[PDB]
Amino acid sequence: VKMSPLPTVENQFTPTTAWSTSVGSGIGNFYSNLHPALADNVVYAADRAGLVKALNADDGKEIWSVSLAEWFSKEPALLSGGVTVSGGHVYIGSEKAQVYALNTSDGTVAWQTKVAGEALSRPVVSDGLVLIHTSNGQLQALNEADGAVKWTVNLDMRGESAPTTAFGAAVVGGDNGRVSAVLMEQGQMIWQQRISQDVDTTPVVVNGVVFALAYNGNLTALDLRSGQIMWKRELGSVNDFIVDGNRIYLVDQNDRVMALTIDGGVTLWTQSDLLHRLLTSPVLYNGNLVVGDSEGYLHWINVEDGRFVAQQKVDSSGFQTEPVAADGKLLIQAKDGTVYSITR
Repeated sequence: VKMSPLPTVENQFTPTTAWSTSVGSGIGNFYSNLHPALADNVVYAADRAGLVKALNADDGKEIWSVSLAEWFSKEPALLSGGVTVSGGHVYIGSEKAQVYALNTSDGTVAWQTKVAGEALSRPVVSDGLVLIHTSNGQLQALNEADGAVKWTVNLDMRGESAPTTAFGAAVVGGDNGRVSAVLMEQGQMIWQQRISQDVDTTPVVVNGVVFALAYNGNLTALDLRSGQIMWKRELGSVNDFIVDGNRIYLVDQNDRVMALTIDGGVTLWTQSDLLHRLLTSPVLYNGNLVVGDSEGYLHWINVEDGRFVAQQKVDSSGFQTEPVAADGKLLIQAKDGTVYSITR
């Protein structure tokens, strides 16, 4: 295996960097799911060692910052899952099995809770609860007001695995190959389905259908209500996907990018010119598919035919965690921690 060359692309437009701002030492060479959040024109971002910053979304200037690092005088917090913002709190999970809630106003700690295992996936907030899927197979619901554990479900037992929420239920994937639905009220189990016999096992729930990758990279669609399997695509080896309209866009383990029909394809097209370049998850921005690579380039892809429409060099430390498209903005954090706002 060898990395594909940088594609030659005739830019249809010239994307640029609007601003960039350092955030500590980022994630370095460690695997992480840590990425930025955006709410009310403020970007919230963190680094593994424990630094968290709030930045003005128009110019990237710091509003507040806080270090969460606490036999030695100081030790890294190992921030990992997040950042998630909701209702005046910033939520971040750590590999030390802590979940932090910070005030959006000033970065002060609202609460901190010891959870049942490493919190490597983004906190997901719904109905007054912060849902935490721990790396050792538990789903825990914390009160957003005080961080107390309201309920805990054993699922139960490398790639992100956040819960998904839908109409009063949480849906969780992850090892070992089962998808589960539980009721938010008290964590009552509704159903489980086996979809098995790196990978983002976070389910995506769209219009009553659960789309989920198995740890082996097979893509499956399940009925939200019953967990019945509607279709499975033994590609396999998908790493990340998104759903939009009647299409699924995905990046496979070899960094091929494809578009599938929402009925499980039909592969509409495959773009293989980024093979082995080590891509981020894809996002949609201004109608184009965007992915970053390990060399620090962003690649802009036409969703109709998979052709490149633009390419830009952003950060020599490279990309790994997900680009974020929200509120008309495109944000991405480099491995060395630098957060970028990108303009089309």
